[PDB]
Amino acid sequence: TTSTAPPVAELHLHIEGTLQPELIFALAERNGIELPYEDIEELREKYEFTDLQSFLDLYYANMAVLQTEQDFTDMTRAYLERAAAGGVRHAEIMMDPQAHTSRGVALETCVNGVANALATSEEDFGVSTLLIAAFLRDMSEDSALEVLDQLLAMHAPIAGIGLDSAEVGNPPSKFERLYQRAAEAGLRRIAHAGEEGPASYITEALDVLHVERIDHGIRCMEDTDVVQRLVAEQVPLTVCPLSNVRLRAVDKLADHPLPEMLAIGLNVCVNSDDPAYFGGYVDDNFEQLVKVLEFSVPEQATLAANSIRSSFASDARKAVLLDEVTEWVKASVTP
Ligand SMILES: Nc1ncnc2[nH]cnc12
Ligand SMILES: [Zn+2]
Repeated sequence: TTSTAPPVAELHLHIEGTLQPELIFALAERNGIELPYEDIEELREKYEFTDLQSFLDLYYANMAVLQTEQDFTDMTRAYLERAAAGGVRHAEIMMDPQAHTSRGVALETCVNGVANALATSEEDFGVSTLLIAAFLRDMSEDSALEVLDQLLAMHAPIAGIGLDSAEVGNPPSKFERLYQRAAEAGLRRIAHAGEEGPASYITEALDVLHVERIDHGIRCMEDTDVVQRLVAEQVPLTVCPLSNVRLRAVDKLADHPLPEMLAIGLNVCVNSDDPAYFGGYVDDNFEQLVKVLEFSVPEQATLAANSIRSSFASDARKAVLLDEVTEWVKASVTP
């Protein structure tokens, strides 16, 4: 038996969702920004969410303290540091370029800020990293295409493209052009689907957008033969247990489909999504899965190895990490 988390890769994580209330107040201070909260207690008080939207509102509001390159670097390093301590061996990190350019902050600023933290991640924290630019699905495709163009032109260190923000009423198909652009640019593809959006949206992301893994995807359980294709094709599903609970997509953690999804062969893995908003990082997600859903060591290991096989890391990086989960299991079961 073990109480430690396994060596994993986090494939579903928003860097802006990594922003802890302490850092928010610190960056506000450094930028001489007045916050709409008397104290940091009044802030934490605002973390009871009702749906995806109520969360996004805070999520976007908090980004206001991110002004300088240093701000982005600091935020990224604070996550890489905490992620490492929690067992994260490889991190594929999302970022919402538009959520900053819409505030007058240059692409140069937000991209450089993060990248500079990432370019040194293996050395400083022992974490392999990929940068994924995610696009706000509730803004136009045309503006997403223009931002993509600028990322390309400036040679931004992005490995792939993502799709998030308010899902319902904003189908994957809306960004077909965008993803055709990305693919011909050699960019890898992921997209949020099946969080609050229907199983239909998953098929759309797979067929119209040609994504390489589905983010969330829990609503796939509503359609037998969508579930069927997922299983058949081993499409990676980046599940976020605590996220789904705190956003009310799932009532209680005890009600989460993850166990069933694993049992039926869906290629699922565990992610913290927006760690500073849902009260826990990946290792916290694991802890709760064990504590509440009685996940075994071998089960946890399976989840870990999925996350590695599903990553866009080198086969070499996967191999050594895979061997690591094998060691963890052997060290972690009762004699
Ligand atoms: N989990 C999530 N779903 C949709 N949009 C998001 N933006 C940040 N995190 C998100
Ligand atoms: Zn997400």
